[PDB]
Amino acid sequence: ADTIVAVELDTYPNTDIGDPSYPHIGIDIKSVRSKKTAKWNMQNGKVGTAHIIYNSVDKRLSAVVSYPNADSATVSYDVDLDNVLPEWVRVGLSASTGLYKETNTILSWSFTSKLKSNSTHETNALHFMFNQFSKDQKDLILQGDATTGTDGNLELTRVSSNGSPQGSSVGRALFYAPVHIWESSAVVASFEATFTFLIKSPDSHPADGIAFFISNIDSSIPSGSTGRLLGLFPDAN
Amino acid sequence: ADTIVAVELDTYPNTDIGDPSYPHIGIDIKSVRSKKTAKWNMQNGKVGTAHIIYNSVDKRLSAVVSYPNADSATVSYDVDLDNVLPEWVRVGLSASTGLYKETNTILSWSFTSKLKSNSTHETNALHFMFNQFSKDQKDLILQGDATTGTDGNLELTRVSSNGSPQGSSVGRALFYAPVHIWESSAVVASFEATFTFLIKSPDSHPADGIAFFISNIDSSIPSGSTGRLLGLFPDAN
Amino acid sequence: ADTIVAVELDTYPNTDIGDPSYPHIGIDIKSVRSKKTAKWNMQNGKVGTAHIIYNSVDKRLSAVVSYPNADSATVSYDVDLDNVLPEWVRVGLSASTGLYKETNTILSWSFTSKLKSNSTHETNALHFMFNQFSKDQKDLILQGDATTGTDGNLELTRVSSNGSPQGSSVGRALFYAPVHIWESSAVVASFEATFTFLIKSPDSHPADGIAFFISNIDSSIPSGSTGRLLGLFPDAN
Amino acid sequence: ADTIVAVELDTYPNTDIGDPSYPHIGIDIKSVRSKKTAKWNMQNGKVGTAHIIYNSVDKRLSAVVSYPNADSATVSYDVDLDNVLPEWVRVGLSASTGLYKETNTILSWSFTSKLKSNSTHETNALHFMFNQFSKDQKDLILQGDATTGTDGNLELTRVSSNGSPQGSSVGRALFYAPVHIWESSAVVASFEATFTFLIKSPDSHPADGIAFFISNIDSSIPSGSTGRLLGLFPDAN
Amino acid sequence: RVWYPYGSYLTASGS
Amino acid sequence: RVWYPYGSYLTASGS
Amino acid sequence: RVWYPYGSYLTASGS
Amino acid sequence: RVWYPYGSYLTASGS
Ligand SMILES: [Ca+2]
Ligand SMILES: [Ca+2]
Ligand SMILES: [Ca+2]
Ligand SMILES: [Ca+2]
Ligand SMILES: [Mn+2]
Ligand SMILES: [Mn+2]
Ligand SMILES: [Mn+2]
Ligand SMILES: [Mn+2]
Repeated sequence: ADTIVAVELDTYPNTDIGDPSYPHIGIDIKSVRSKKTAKWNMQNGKVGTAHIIYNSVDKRLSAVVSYPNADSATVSYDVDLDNVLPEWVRVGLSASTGLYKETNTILSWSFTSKLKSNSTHETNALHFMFNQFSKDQKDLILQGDATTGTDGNLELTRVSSNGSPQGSSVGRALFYAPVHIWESSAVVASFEATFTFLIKSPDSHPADGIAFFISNIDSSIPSGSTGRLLGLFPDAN
Repeated sequence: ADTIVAVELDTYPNTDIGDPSYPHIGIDIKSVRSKKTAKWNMQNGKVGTAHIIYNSVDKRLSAVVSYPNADSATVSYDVDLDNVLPEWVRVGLSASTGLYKETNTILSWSFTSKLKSNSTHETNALHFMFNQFSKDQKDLILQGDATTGTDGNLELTRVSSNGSPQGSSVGRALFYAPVHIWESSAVVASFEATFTFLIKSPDSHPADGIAFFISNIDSSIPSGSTGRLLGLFPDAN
Repeated sequence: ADTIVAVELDTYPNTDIGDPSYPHIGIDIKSVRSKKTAKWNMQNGKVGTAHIIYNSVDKRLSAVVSYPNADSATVSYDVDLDNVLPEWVRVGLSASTGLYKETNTILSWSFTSKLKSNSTHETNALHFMFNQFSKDQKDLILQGDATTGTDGNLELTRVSSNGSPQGSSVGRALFYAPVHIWESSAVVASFEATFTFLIKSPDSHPADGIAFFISNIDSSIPSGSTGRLLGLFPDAN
Repeated sequence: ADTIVAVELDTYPNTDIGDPSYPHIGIDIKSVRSKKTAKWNMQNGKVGTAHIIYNSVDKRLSAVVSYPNADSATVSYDVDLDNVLPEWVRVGLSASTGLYKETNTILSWSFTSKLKSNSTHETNALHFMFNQFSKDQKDLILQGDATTGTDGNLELTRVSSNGSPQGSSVGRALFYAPVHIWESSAVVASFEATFTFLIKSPDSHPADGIAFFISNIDSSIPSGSTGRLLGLFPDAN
Repeated sequence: RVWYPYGSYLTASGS
Repeated sequence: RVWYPYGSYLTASGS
Repeated sequence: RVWYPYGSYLTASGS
Repeated sequence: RVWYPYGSYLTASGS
């Protein structure tokens, strides 16, 4: 019932459903089985950065994930989003844990969307930037175990008092206002999103990952979508 | 009741409740009786622009309304929004008619809000820009007689099939997402709003005006707030 | 001696040097012979819009040119700009006339460049927007017959008092400050430019075209680069 | 001589020429003798932030300087920059030492200027942001002892090999492109500047300070403008 | 001719 | 409206 | 301990 | 620094 498009920061090889045999980043279109992946030198305890971009002219969805000084993992896929998503969608972040855990801490999140139509200089745009997260972030929709306020950060999954991640956890955060991601009339439509993350695993054995996603306005966490499902898909088909 | 802060573009002088003896611009704080006003040379028939600014350093709310090539009107008032409004609010546009009418057409609307906490570059921002309004604007909450999609404009009050305005009408449009307007630990907080309007009137005098306002999230049109009340106040106290 | 990268709005088929047999848009890399072209339904007397984008992740240079209500001409080419241009360049607009003429009027110009480096949230950016052009635009470098001020517009080539274009004319306009278009350290580097134009031909027989270009800081018009050379290249090799 | 408008972060009290008896923040208009000042709790050793704003509606120049988690200082002065500065200017940062020294390190600097003429949405804008300074910053004009590239910061005054500041030093950095600060037919004109600094001093008292300034394009360091003159004024009149 | 009604003021131009 | 030459073909709009 | 010299004022925190 | 498992190989940096 849900239409999902996401860039996953898969910290875990569930080689039994497609995952390559190492940490990777990939692009998912309505399925947990990525259309294209790319080896990723995930780094535990270190703040990283994810950058996602897309424009209607080239119709290519690209993502870059890097750590200061290390190299960058990049992945791109050609997809016309006009035939995959509804005109109005909601954007957000999701993460999960299962048998194994890690912290899925978000330190900042930015997003910008733009649409130009049948009128010279006529553009509609939406932009928001989060560097701090209040305990009561009324412009965010927290689902599952997601929470905010702790050190001004956004914790997507359970972590406890002493800061140790919990297993079998799932959470999401979506921007309150719906977004106009495309339109027939649109001459040029594009969007770019950025977020800094901190994936830490005390036991030192990460799982399951974080993801940036776009979906229909009424999306919610699917049953048993913890673990390998990243709180996005109901099954692994 | 609701908590309103508004900058009104009053087209009719109701001297029976405070209005100066001419069309005017004004700053309202929880009352239809402006705390400060300025004369305004309204121009039935043509497109005008309204710019509204506020920053926490000077704690001064100022507005400018002008018509291309004509003179502009300015109004300013010192106010510490911190202890007038709740930290989370909603912003929108309101308009109304009564005995006399006028069209209250919004051709474009943009808003920018920024909050930097005492942690530095920790800036939170929100920005939206509307240059085209679709028949189904899911990021807007329409109240009263408000409608969108016609000619790509936003008509706040009732308009006939041919475009003739109607009497005793009220309608508003609030941006969907809640806005963090001020924070306890904020070094600097500021916002600026802009919108272009088109007020055309067939009869003697046009009425009653348009207003940019900020309110408590769940605010709604008070009963009988048509006419002199600009769809913002229940009474004239 | 000059390194040029440009998107040309070729209103003229010089089929003797590569031009397809109709108006087109194309991408030039150090040569007037476009690497890739695309049929363009140029429209005389009508304001059009050109949108150019590029990012270091995909390394694809794309352009869209359209007129309100008409369709869009699009063209893309895969090129790594790190191996074609120096680290610091200057961006601008150029146009020319020859045996045949047209007016090459620019009504607005915008540009945005961004560079993120080996530091979380560390980005350098430059942005400028021109909607009006003063008679004395000190932040622009006018070369050849270029001039500003007439109706707040920027006339790239000669036009006379009665607004009729002249033949054998050439002009350019470059932003005063140098631009940092790339860097090794850069994680994500991108830029996007937009400009509205009005190409009018009284005799009704357009030539020669307008172009958006990037070049070394010390670039100037080459000898006899009027006409088919668009004021960019010294020869047609 | 030059025409200066500056917001100084004065670290040493030269009561022999106007300075209050403590480190202070101030607004200077064509004179080193501030028109208005405010007490400032300078914190040798740590990174601070300075925000400067001005708009043509209120015609009030205001500044805020703070340290994360400490109290902030505010200073404001009503001034109509229109008849103080020429319509085209250059913006930059200045700093100096003398008998006493201190480091005058700039870690980041951003500037935004907007001008909308009475034609409406005819907004001209300029924006630049520096978070990293390369050894060869071609978009900056360095005067005096100013240098860039060290640790990616901009050091305005002389600094030894180990990082020890030196006495009797001056240096400035102006953005390369001229800036249109005000226009005759401008409905609204505004600008905001921000920069983070690091003032460390080995000896007794640090001196002499840093200042954000606007001047005539071809401005240069006056002779002997070291020490109490912050590299901005030839004398103390 | 079309109009700006019971207008107010001084020196201005947008017919 | 001096329509014009140097503009391609296919889908259009006018009068 | 490191320092903020001949400092000035009141209630503040950035050590 | 609990280094960590689930992170690929090739070029790195640390101590
Ligand atoms: Ca997995
Ligand atoms: Ca009234
Ligand atoms: Ca040609
Ligand atoms: Ca001093
Ligand atoms: Mn996977
Ligand atoms: Mn009133
Ligand atoms: Mn060609
Ligand atoms: Mn002083």
